[PDB]
Amino acid sequence: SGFRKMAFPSGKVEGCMVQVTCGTTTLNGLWLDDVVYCPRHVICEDMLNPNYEDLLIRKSNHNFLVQAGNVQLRVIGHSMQNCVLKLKVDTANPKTPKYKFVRIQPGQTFSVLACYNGSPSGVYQCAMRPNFTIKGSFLNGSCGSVGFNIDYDCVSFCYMHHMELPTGVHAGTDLEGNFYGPFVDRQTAQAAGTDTTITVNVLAWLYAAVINGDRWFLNFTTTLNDFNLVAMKYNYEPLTQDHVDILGPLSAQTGIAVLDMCASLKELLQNGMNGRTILGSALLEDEFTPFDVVRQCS
Amino acid sequence: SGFRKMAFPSGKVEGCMVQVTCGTTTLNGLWLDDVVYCPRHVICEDMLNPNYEDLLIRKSNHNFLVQAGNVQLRVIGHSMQNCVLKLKVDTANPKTPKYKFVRIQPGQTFSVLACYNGSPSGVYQCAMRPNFTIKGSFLNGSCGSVGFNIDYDCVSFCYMHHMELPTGVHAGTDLEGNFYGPFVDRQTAQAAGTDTTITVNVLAWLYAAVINGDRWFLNFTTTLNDFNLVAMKYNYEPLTQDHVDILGPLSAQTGIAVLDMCASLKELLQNGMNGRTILGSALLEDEFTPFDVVRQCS
Ligand SMILES: Cc1scnc1COc1cc(Cl)cc(-c2cc(-c3c[nH]c(=O)[nH]c3=O)cn(-c3cccnc3)c2=O)c1
Ligand SMILES: Cc1scnc1COc1cc(Cl)cc(-c2cc(-c3c[nH]c(=O)[nH]c3=O)cn(-c3cccnc3)c2=O)c1
Repeated sequence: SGFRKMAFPSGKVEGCMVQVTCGTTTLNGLWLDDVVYCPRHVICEDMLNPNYEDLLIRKSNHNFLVQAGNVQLRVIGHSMQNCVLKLKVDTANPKTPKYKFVRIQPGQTFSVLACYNGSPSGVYQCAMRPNFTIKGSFLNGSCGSVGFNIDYDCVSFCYMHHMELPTGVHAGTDLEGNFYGPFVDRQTAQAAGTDTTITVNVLAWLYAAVINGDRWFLNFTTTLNDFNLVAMKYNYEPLTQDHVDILGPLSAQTGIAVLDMCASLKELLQNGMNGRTILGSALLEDEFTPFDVVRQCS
Repeated sequence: SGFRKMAFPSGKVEGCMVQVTCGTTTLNGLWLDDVVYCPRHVICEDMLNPNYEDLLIRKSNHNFLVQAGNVQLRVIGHSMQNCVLKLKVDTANPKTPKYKFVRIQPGQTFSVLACYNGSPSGVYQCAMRPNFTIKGSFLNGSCGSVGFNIDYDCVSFCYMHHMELPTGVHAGTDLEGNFYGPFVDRQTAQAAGTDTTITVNVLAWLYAAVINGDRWFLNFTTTLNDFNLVAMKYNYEPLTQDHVDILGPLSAQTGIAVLDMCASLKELLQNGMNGRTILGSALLEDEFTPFDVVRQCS
């Protein structure tokens, strides 16, 4: 019983964080096999309008200092892929877990291991927003921290932190260096664009609430089309038959039809929560996927 | 920028979780040096009214099966301390971190590594409630999961999970086996007693909100005594000069006097939040200590 924002155990990722220093810039890197991955702005004052190609040409292998705890790595190769720097080192990380690199979809969640100077300081869960930002918790020095999921023994790396926008939300790349969203690694104004609420995740959280005994919001039914009208009015993502199918296991376990749950959600959107709480929250929570609910309620 | 419920990196504790089996009961244990710690109800059907002394007498060392991943440990000793069982094994955990056993005070926070069958499944932060329960996230099989803090390289173990009460909140012990609160390890009705809100933690979170740009709730001043009148009316812990002194660093960094912040809090208690949010929450959050705020805002 109980429902919490739960991160994955971070041990397997803790073993791969290192510090990367270039000139006087220092940030975090990810050491997997014999490759270290970090944001290419480690090579930047220059960040206002950088020519990354030109700046990397002034660099040689020995200009990159890589420290794994108290262990110094020997950099024997370096290349740029999209917005990540890849540093070939002479040693394979003995702590390399089984892993993959994944580009997650908006709405999916992942655990963030926040790191400074190559040392982990905290773990927390968050979601890729529909507008490809994340609402993280990061201070200067946190660049190169990574987000991940764990399936059995395999770590799926999906996020490397690059930037805090002036609005205070965060932007980064997948581990091949492609930004999520329209962002570029330059210190210049950048619009994120309208965000929306992750509808399928809010429904999954209503199912979690029912599983936990919070039932007051159950009431009617609706149509996929009728609901999507109300979704649009309150800046919720449109619900698709694909989303309905993903909620099937929770619908089967609770006995509540998905469109019945949509009808509950519609009444909460149209009438507010009335000072009451659901799973300890006075707002509709959208950062639990259907998988997160099943994991934590299974 | 940003503020999140952040757990400690769990790696150092992941290395100490094992599975403990007795008869057909299986739960989690904590392997530190050559000792494994687990809830004594592993030796219990019997849980309605157990004579733990009598039940442990029927047991011998070889009745306790201890599995560390795929490694079997040899149990060479066993004893009961308060409500924990201590199993002497033949091998010292090579992964034992530097550690201590601590009994935390109500209001303090810790990270919980939720585990099943000796395998970690998730990490999250929570607080010891004033009434010595915790509002965790635990399913059957989670007993023996532990809560901890980390200071530099030292793990301070403060909590081992034993019980879910019928109200759905959770009860457990320190690592010497003394329950927090009035609870006993028996499946019989048990009152937790009135809880209250952790006042000093709510203030610390208001300072975090100011540090992050959420300033709308700043307004007046008050007296320690006047505020405590309002604290009592809304079931908040009384504020002491000790609490004021602990908030000093945040008061100094923000330039906001503690009693000025108390006056803001008083107006939020007396008028509600008016549909607005603070750090993304529509309720006053009390599970961040002043230390948690400084760590995450430093
Ligand atoms: C988009 C707009 S518009 C006006 N301004 C911006 C922000 O523009 C950028 C662009 C780039 Cl390319 C990088 C950065 C950035 C760099 C570092 C950094 C630099 N050096 C270093 O040694 N270590 C580091 O960590 C840290 N953080 C940072 C701070 C707080 C939270 N999260 C990240 C950053 O945002 C910002
Ligand atoms: C106080 C009152 S009044 C009416 N009822 C209660 C609850 O009474 C107790 C007493 C004791 Cl001594 C123990 C328990 C308990 C045991 C186990 C358990 C048992 N076996 C095993 O092999 N593995 C396990 O995990 C698990 N969970 C549990 C479940 C969900 C979340 N968290 C914990 C438990 O609560 C309950």
